[PDB]
Amino acid sequence: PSRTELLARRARIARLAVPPAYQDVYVSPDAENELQAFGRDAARLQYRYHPDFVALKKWQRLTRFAGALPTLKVATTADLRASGLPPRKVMALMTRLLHVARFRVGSDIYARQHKTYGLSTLRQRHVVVDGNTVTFRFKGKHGVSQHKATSDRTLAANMQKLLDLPGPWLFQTVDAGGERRRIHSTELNAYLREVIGPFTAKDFRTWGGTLLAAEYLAQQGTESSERQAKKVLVDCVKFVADDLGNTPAVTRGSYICPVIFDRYLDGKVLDDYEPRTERQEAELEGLTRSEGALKRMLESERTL
DNA sequence: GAATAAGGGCGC
DNA sequence: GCGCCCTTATTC
Ligand SMILES: [Mg+2]
Repeated sequence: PSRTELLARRARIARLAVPPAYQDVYVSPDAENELQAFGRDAARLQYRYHPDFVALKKWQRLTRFAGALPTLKVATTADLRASGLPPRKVMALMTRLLHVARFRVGSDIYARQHKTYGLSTLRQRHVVVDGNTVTFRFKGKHGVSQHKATSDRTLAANMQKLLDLPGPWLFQTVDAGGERRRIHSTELNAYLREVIGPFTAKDFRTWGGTLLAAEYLAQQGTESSERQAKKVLVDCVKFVADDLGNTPAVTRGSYICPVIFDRYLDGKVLDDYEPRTERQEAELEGLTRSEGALKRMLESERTL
């Protein structure tokens, strides 16, 4: 199903000032929800958001983002089930790539001037498929050599279909007359507004950077001395920095939630935050095993 | 909206 | 790798 289908009628509500001409307006029955209202204009979906999501700590924003990911999965799966390569299916594939591989979206005007690439400006020459392994190799932002890879069956099968279309561009849609065009950043960003707004494409990189860091630390394992632990944190930041195509300083400062490092320094990793009851597991549906554990780790900061 | 057809993701 | 069952398109 779609997101608005799932979320599904017209003092707080008054302060939102939802335009009266909007049709089939829905409103949150709750002061906390990041999406406070949604409806349709004469033509398209319009939204009003919680102001704290348009000042929160990283751990707060990410816990809430993890709450939106199961809905994202339902919406993107629905779009992926379509036949051929219609716009929403190609955008769902691109959204999966943002999620699982932590791409920047990019833009045409930026790419044209800088001769560097992001997801929406990738060329066919930037990717290869070997069975279920999709590998990307491209010049990313600031000229950094970027490498990314995925293992998902659906991505691999559909990447092959995209590569069957005439080049040079990778992300194109075909209308089932056969008319062909690119998916540009503006169109993808509108799709994201629908399926995750008020969260944005950047939230995939902060969530994904934090997740990769947490996985790395769990896999490396805890250290007996805090000094030795801090060395592991240095290695972790540099690994995630390479994945994200950023400096270690920017990665530590803006991408990895420090809560993950706090827990590591106290000898706790993702393994320690696995669900302990059947409902605790069920509430993590639509998250990967490691994503679920990350959500629970971030939730421990609220608990204290 | 319902009945119909058939492509195709993802649980198994 | 199979195949249930969710998807869009078509017709009423
Ligand atoms: Mg098949």
